[PDB]
Amino acid sequence: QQIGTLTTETHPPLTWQTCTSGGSCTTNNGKVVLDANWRWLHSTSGSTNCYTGNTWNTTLCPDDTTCAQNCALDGADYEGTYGITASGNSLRLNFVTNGSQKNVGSRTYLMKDDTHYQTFNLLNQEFTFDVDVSGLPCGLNGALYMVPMAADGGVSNEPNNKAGAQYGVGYCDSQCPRDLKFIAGSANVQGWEPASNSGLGGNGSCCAELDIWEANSISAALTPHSADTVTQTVCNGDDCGGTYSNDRYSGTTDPDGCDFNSYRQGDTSFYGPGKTVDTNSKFTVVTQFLTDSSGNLNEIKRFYVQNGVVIPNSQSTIAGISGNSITQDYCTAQKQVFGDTNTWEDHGGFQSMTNAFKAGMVLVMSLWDDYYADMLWLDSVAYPTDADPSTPGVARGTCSTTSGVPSDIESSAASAYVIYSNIKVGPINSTFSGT
Ligand SMILES: OC[C@H]1O[C@@H](O[C@H]2[C@H](O)[C@@H](O)[C@H](O)O[C@@H]2CO)[C@H](O)[C@@H](O)[C@@H]1O
Ligand SMILES: *[C@@H]1O[C@H](CO)[C@@H](O)[C@H](O)[C@H]1NC(C)=O
Ligand SMILES: *[C@@H]1O[C@H](CO)[C@@H](O)[C@H](O)[C@H]1NC(C)=O
Ligand SMILES: *[C@H]1O[C@H](CO)[C@@H](O)[C@H](O)[C@@H]1O
Ligand SMILES: [Mg+2]
Ligand SMILES: [Mg+2]
Repeated sequence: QQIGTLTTETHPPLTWQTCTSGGSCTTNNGKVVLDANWRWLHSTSGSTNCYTGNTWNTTLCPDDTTCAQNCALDGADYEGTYGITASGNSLRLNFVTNGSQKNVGSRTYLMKDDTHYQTFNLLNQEFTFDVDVSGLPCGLNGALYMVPMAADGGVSNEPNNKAGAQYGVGYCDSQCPRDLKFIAGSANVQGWEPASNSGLGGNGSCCAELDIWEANSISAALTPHSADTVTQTVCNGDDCGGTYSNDRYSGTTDPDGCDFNSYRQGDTSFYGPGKTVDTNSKFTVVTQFLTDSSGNLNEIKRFYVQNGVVIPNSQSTIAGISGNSITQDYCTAQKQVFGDTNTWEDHGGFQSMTNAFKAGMVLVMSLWDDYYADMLWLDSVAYPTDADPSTPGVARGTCSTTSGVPSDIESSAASAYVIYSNIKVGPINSTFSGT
């Protein structure tokens, strides 16, 4: 994609902290950038749309390459159009914004400078942030996560990609998404078809994915996802696997991940409104990436801090699945007991995530509803909706099986929002303390 020049692109500021072993921290003045899919895409010679609604202009975009040559991503009105406001240490994303057009959700990335994403290798480190999820009902997901996107947005070896990180180009994840308009410096117009549960193009954008945080006020999940190749690869149609494929597990990535949702793991009193981690108020989320003696990831721990109290992650209470952290033993046990295919292990598990960190992870902060499964996998009394909650792994939250339909919640929860704040990174136990 080209650089549009009709609207200035100014990245809102967001500062975050790097901490020493002793708990002393210094500030980094970063910025955030909106993902390219949300932007205006128009001709390089004027305001004619290359895409709008869910269809492409086939004169400007007769194939993937010509489309990339002809089409420019332009600047974003962060607050006015997308309901994104970044001030000091805080980033707020609103669910619905009624500007000239209705906008739903957003996906943003943390930048190092105006043309490069910040990258993170968190091995032997922890990532910590504060979050307000009190305004997120059933069906919404305030996600904070990491994917090994190219730091420059792909520009270095993609001749038709001038827009790059500056315009939020380069996304990939463990679902191998085919709804992306641009992938690896080409458009995705070839094979494009409108789809109600997303449109979808001929190709998808695959990579490993570390879902540090996927949550609303009801349920939360922590989920690493492996991949054969940890950085971006391009897949072809149904061979992609993932959410938009006829065989979900036929691709090169792990679309399910090794998840820890306290409720799914049998503790229904731990996370939620009025619960131990009380989602009616702000709290701190600490995620630690522990290694073996060879420097390979072998454990992900989680702590919360609320009201100055340090709260360890809840124990899994499911018979056959013990502990309160993500480890080799936990993942093997959980997939066996829940009867879920262990694509996590198949695509390299902890070694894959180790290599993803070594490649360098970009921080993603998003707010979304789920046109595929209504977020039921996160927060439903049963997923799939016809399964027995008596079966371990079926229940994930307290939301009804009819909850989270986009057309419903985009009206009924239009005021929903999430706030991420006070991001801190450093050695183990450097970013938090309390009773
Ligand atoms: O694609 C939707 C959603 O799937 C999540 O994996 C689910 C999986 O769909 C289900 O079959 C299994 O029983 O539970 C897992 C964990 O909830 C995946 O973790 C998400 O990233 C993804 O958005
Ligand atoms: C598609 O783009 C061409 C070339 O700019 C333009 O002439 C035409 O009006 C566009 N089509 C639509 C439906 O906007
Ligand atoms: C970090 O703090 C946790 C919680 O108190 C503790 O279990 C762990 O031993 C500590 N690790 C280090 C390296 O201090
Ligand atoms: C479009 O169709 C899909 C099924 O193909 C539905 O899930 C969605 O609600 C919409 O009607
Ligand atoms: Mg293509
Ligand atoms: Mg509440």
